[PDB]
Amino acid sequence: MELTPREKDKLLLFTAALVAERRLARGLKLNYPESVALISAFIMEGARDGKSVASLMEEGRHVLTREQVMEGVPEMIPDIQVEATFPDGSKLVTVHNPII
Amino acid sequence: MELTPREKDKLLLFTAALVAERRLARGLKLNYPESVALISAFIMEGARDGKSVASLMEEGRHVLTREQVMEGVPEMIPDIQVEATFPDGSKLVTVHNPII
Amino acid sequence: MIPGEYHVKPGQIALNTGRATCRVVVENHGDRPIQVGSHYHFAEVNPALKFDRQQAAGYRLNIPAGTAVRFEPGQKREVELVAFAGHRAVFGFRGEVMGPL
Amino acid sequence: SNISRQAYADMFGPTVGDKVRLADTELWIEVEDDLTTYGEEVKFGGGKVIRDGMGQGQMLAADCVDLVLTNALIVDHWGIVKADIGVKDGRIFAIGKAGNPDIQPNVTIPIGAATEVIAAEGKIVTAGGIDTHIHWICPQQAEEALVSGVTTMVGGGTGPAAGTHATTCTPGPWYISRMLQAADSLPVNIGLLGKGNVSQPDALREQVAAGVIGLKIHEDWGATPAAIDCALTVADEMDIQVALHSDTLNESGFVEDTLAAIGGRTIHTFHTEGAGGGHAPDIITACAHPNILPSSTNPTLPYTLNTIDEHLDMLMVCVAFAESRIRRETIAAEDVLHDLGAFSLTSSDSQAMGRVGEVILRTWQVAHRMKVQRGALAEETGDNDNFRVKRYIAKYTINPALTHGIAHEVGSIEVGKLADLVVWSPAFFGVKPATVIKGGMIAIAPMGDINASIPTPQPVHYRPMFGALGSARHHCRLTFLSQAAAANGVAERLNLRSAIAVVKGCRTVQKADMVHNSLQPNITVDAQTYEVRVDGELITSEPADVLPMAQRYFLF
Amino acid sequence: SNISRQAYADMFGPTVGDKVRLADTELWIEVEDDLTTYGEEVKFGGGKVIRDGMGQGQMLAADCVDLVLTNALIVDHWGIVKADIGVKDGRIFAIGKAGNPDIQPNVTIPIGAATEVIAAEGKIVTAGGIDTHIHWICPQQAEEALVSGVTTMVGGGTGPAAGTHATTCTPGPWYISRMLQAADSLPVNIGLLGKGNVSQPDALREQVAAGVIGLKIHEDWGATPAAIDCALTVADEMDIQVALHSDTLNESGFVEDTLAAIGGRTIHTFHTEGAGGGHAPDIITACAHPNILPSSTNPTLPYTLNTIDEHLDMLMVCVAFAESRIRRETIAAEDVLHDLGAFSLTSSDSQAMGRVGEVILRTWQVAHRMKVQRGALAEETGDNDNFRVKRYIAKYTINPALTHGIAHEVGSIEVGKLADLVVWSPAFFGVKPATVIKGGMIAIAPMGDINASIPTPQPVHYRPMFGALGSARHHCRLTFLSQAAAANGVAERLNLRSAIAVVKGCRTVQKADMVHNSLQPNITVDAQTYEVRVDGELITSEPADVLPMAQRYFLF
Amino acid sequence: SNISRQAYADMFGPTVGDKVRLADTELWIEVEDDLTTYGEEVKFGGGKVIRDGMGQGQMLAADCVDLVLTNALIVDHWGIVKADIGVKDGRIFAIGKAGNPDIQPNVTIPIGAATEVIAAEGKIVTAGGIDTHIHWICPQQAEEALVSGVTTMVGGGTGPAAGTHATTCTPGPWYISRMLQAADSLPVNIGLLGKGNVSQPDALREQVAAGVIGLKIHEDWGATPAAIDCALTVADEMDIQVALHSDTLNESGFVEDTLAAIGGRTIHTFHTEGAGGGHAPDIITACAHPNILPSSTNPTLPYTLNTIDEHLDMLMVCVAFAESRIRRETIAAEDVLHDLGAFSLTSSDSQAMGRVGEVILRTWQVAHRMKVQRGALAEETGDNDNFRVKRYIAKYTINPALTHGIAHEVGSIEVGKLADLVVWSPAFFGVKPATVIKGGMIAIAPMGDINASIPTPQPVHYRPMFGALGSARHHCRLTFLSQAAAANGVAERLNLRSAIAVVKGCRTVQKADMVHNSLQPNITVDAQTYEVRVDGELITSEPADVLPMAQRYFLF
Ligand code: NI
Ligand code: NI
Ligand code: NI
Ligand code: NI
Ligand code: NI
Ligand code: NI
Repeated sequence: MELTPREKDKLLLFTAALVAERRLARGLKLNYPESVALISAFIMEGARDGKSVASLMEEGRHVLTREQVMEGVPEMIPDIQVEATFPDGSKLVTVHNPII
Repeated sequence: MELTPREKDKLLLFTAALVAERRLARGLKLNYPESVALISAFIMEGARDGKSVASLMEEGRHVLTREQVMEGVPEMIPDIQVEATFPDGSKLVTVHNPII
Repeated sequence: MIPGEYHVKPGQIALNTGRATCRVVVENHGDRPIQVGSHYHFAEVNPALKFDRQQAAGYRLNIPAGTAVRFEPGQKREVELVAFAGHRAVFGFRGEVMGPL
Repeated sequence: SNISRQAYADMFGPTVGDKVRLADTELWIEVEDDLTTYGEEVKFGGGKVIRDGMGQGQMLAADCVDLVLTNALIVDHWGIVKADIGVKDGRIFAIGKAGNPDIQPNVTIPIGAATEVIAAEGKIVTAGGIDTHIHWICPQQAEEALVSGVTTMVGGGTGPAAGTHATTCTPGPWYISRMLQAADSLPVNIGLLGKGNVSQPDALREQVAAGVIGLKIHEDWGATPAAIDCALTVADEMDIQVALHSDTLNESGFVEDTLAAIGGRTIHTFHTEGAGGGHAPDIITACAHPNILPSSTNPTLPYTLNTIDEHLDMLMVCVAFAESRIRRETIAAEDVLHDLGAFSLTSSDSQAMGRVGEVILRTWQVAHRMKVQRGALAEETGDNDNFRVKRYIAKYTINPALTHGIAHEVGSIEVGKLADLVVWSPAFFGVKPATVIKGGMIAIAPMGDINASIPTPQPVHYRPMFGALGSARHHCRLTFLSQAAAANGVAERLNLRSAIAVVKGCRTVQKADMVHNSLQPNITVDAQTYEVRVDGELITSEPADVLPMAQRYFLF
Repeated sequence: SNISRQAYADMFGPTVGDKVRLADTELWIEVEDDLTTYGEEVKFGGGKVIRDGMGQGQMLAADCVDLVLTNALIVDHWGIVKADIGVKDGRIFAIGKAGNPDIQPNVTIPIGAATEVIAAEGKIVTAGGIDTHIHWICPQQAEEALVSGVTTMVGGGTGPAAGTHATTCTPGPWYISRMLQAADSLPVNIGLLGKGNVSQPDALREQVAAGVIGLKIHEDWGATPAAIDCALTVADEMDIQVALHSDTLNESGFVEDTLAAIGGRTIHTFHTEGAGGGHAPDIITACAHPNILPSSTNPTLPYTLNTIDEHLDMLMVCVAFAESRIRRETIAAEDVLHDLGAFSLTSSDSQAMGRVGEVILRTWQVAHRMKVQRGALAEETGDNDNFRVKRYIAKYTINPALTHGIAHEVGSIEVGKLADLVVWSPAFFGVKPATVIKGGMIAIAPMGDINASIPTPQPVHYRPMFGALGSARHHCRLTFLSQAAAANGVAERLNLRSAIAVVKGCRTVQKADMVHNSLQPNITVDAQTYEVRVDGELITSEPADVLPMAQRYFLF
Repeated sequence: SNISRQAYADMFGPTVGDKVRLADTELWIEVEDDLTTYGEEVKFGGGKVIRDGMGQGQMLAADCVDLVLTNALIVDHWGIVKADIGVKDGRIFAIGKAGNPDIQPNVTIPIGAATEVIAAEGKIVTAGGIDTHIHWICPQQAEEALVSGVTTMVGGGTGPAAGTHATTCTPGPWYISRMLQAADSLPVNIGLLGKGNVSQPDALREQVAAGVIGLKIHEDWGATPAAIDCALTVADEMDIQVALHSDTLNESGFVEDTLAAIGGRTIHTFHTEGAGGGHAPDIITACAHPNILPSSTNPTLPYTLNTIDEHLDMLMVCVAFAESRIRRETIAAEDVLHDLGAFSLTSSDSQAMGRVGEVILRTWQVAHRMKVQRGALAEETGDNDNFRVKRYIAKYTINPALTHGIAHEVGSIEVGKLADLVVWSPAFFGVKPATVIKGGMIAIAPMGDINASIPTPQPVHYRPMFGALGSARHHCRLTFLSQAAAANGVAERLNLRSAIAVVKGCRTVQKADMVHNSLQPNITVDAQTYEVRVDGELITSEPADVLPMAQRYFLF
């Protein structure tokens, strides 16, 4: 696979997101690292799918609502940023005020 | 669990394979590292199951077809190799020209 | 599109051009296979191979660099040899020359 | 004896006339020459050529190379040629024909008991990359760049502090000293940039005497005419380079006033197109000047569909300002000025609006997008892209070396230079190399299961090798110092452990010296439309949909 | 020119009178003072203040600081104040007003070409923590504590061996020597504790002369009156500290007999409440004494619903005995004696009934649980928790420093001490810091994608920085030795590479010297009920249901 | 006072007569002797024996050990005995009875203030393994082998280059030098093998003088009569060993001609069965000779159901050739010649047709498969497998040590040798050790959650300890040099930091000296059937279905 350090690092982010995805499925309100992992892994899969930077900036705001996360969480995450390989190379997506 | 370096390393290969397994489920054509991870993790589970080296050499050629992977991918993977603990110790399986 | 593919120019390549050559009949009189590499000092191969050693003196096999010729037990072939070049000094092998020629 | 050309290519790698596609791009290289004698190539293995009395001779160590890379297809600014490469005392010994002179003809790289072998047949070998726009935000950037094929890192910083996050500056003798000591731990050659912004030349001479090989003038520290003038006076005095990030705000003057302050003195303009920083909207016009060595940083290489959305937000994250800075018109033209030889270096702008492991892949993405849009360069001679390939490889190898006065040690595969080499399988050319050699030892390479019977079973990922460990790493990397620091014995005073190199020729280099990238166009930027023109012709291009060297290779 | 107070807080961080909630606790700090001149704050960036001729001056390096942390809100035992912090030669230069004296008024921290900047506006800055109860079970505890904001680690051990698993002891000159050499590899300041249990003083003087800065008396090696007496005689002789884990079994006498053996000599009683070890059930009464510096270890901080189940089993895993040792009554009182200043230090008991990355977070959990149960301290002056905050921060900073005779080098943000500082975003105060600085260099910090365009994209996790690498790490950490070892040249004999500090004042320190934690209560423990009383009043508290600094922050 | 034998075993580990199953194998060891005085065993803990005035005495450091491993059940070539082990100055001090002579009888390992303790009761303790067939393909193989219980690594290579991928050779003085410097970073003792294939002895003397402790003759470099003769002449001259991978191709002669070229001189034949390389199909016959020290590499240990499919493909991946090389007949016989003492060492062939972390587990798998097929060895005395266990442990400990002239420093648990010891829980014997000690310090061990209250909560995985860090690691490992390199001051010239050991006795050792493995059978291989016979009797065995030390232990 000839994985570079940056690929192995995203492997960690993906796994942290699996933890959150299973907890949300059980009906828990997510905490800070959980919420950041879930949304950011989601944005990595949208780049893999060939979605645009512009689209993912908006879709990323619909992954978690104020109701699915603990108190204070929305205020601890003013944005979430993650880069992924889009069909046109690595791009930065910043999802602004993601949780409402 | 007293995990040795070699066990923790296969943990990485397994996880890289989860990424590919979820993307293939969404209907994407897999890329190079994805295809290598998916097939190799598959061979590790067949050893765990007690299948033979000989059998896994052939079953490994039926995991991905030319249609489920991007252009050039089959040509980038002439073989995939991975070792696992079979009931009779660690063995090397080479899956030759896996994707057709 | 195949990533990193070659576009090889059609044709053939002539090897060891301009060099002296000879042919010698060789027979493996041993009972175990013997395989000889392209640059080995032919005159000093395994004693079980029977041929005119005097002829092969200062020669190697005239084949693609890196490749070898195999002799099963009892097998008999005519091989083509090409003379060594450079200083034409032979050291090693069976320790039979160990100097110039 | 004959062998068909296909069998021959299969056995020894391609020869004269054969072509090779670079990765999944539309770029094709054609072998220009082959330094072998057909029949006499050396290959290592069971029954092969490199064996005692055969391709391997009787010589003592002094009379043979330490390492031979067999049947490499070299891609460098000087040619695309098939050859054996001999490395001796950590340096490039010869490019030629390896073997034993006792029995082989034309041997120029002698192989003996003391010679290790790396089999390069079927691979492409390049010099290591040289990235001159590093922000020392974290030490992790070292392995990241090294894995990408970048062997030399020049920049400044002290770690994740606001000054470094913004600028390539290691401020002051104490941080410079700490950073030189920290460099010994990293497996890449390193040179430091001090903070150039001050109007008292003594505070700069002190940083230079401390060890910096250049000075960064950055607008966040005030890129004023006076600061720029002071740093240039010191640079001329101490033979060190000045890298410039200009006054985007046009606070102290317009790009012509900064130009009047440089006064025809040598300077390296970072991110010359201007999205990474500089006089809005016309910093790009700096590439017209003979004393300017212009580089681009990488997030705008090449221009793509997501480029603007991404950058506009990126800039906002780090309104009339944002808009005067990020412009499609200058972004669209930069790919072409690279194509034309008007921009000379590519570099990262590491974790400060640039990607540390993407300098080489993006440089190639741009060559592909230009071939696709513009066709063959006027310089091209046959049915291949050899000239364009030499023009772009020069941008991340020899040109950054010359710009920073280290081309005497690194930058290309030439006799006498440090043996920093990168071995690539053509399918992964420019994205994932097969082997990264630092000063003659392999420093990082893809490596399979450590417990496996062979080094190839999965998982295969980049792992540091022997040239990246302790005192062998120190023997195989260089720390670059100024002539003043070297003369004052900074190396001995800080007990630096690595080999030391000294920069020189930082003031003498000019645009005419950038290999295959010496164009000085009569370039303008329209104040109102921001269109870029050279002699009245609009310089522009179209954003890529999809790029090669992207989704087929990367797990994320 | 005016600016509203909210805009001002948004721009430069909070000022006099403004309040800040510590993490998700009920604790609120109020800015007591601000050392700036309104209009003259320094901020770094594009068009900002810290630029040549402006907030940055013309001075040579000697005349300016190496580093400035701008607009920090300092929380330390001496005050909660807004100020710029200047660091020079790896040490705290000044707490005051940074800038250029050529154009700015009241400048006490001069900024020049040689100055790097860390932007502290909106952050809280503290001294690095000092954990004095480390078991050297594994070297991994170093980064773990450092990430938590702990910069100094004092303890003993040789790795995962039975002696170290049980006690903080590095037995003998050879292991002490190996451990001093191993310390050079770790990015935290370290001092070693030798095995204090022996009745022949020469075997202790040898360990002291070897390099230990203290001696651990632990009941697993026999915490008898004679052993304790011998170690105290040596400690008095060599100015090194004695840390005590007493005879829980009451084998050699009761807590009064151990008390008679110490004979009014200075000693640090580890886990003074007694669940971590000590005379059952009354070791807690040691905090009444003037010569006792009492600490708690962390698993009983604060008292919670799972505490007893967890500890009873924990103790069984490592019956009348278990029950005499783990007691709700002494566990419930310890939170309050911390609240009252009767217990002076918090510490871990690393991987030996304590958690190495939880000393700071638990100390704060206890302050929160006490505010919640008890209200404001008698010492409080305004509508904030400033006094309680200074009382508890002193427990993991200055008090452990004073106890171990290293307060001259570390322990607080004061001029002349080592620049070990921790930068926190208030939302993550006490749990996950923004930046950990060791001797003036950042040694560890959260870091996003190494290949990203900025340092912030995901995954963000703690990665070692330049102050944690090789010889820069050695320059930025201290190895503490005894006066005897320093005088005998142990540093030179073992070729230790780090900067060396010498402990002193380990016998002179007493309970009256523990900052804001000098209470000597007339404390009793009932033999039958184990109730704790001070002057007849029952000291008790309720177990927490839920704590702040817990599930909102941690992935597992 | 009496205690039942079961309670006694539970408290102190098993004693004379008690038996222990090795892991999940069918192998059982019986305690042969116990060096204690019943009632006087030493145990460390709360209220235990090792406390001041009790099991711990008043002695100064010089008069006590640095470390005691209490109640260990030693398994070594010389016996399976219960004893305390004292380690002093990084070396084995005594095997006997630990304690305080002031109150205890028969004390031979004195314990004082300067003594650390590792509790070995219920564990088995062995010497560290010695793997002599390492290919230095990557530095990661070091920790991998160390975790497996291998403390000494001998081999050659320069990293992932074609020469090293194929052969255990570090060619030439410059690579030898770089590899000696790199060795300082690794926590295992290391000796290097140079390239032995050349017919000019001076090119070999140079490699020897550079630091190699042996020379590898490998057919990929031409394993001709002349090359072999030259290396043996040098080896005899410089007291260094020759390791042989013979001419599989039978190019220069048959196995008898190679045998005539060695001419009765001492040599170590690697992978003697021949699937890993050698004269097809009869290299195996080398074990008949008195001057041959024969080892096997590991992928054919033991013979199993997947063995042939796997190897045939493995060999094809790295037709009449493949088939002449991989043979069931010689593969089936090798297990038995190990059983018989005719093959003397086991080794890996690291990432070059062998598994670096499997030398010990496979050696035990073979002992189990032989007990299962063949029953008790003729040498067995009671109802246990003690003789077979001593015969096989000798294969990866003392025999490789003697073969390489380092048995004076390592190879067994004997007084005066380096304290390289491995502590095993019997259930995980041979697969996952509890503690790996390098020269007296623990260098790697399983370690649970670094932040936990104890070292046991999950995840538990192998982590490097204090004996694996910087200068403590250098103090605790040896770099082995030739007598010539040591005399020429190679250590000082390369500034090597580790302790240095010198090899000697590499020519004097012979087959009669391989402990419990000295058989010289009249062995033949049929040219046509490849059947192996000793005195006309067919030597063969059946492939295992399933092995112990496999799926019950490993996650993948
Ligand atoms: Ni810039
Ligand atoms: Ni920059
Ligand atoms: Ni304790
Ligand atoms: Ni403790
Ligand atoms: Ni071999
Ligand atoms: Ni080998």
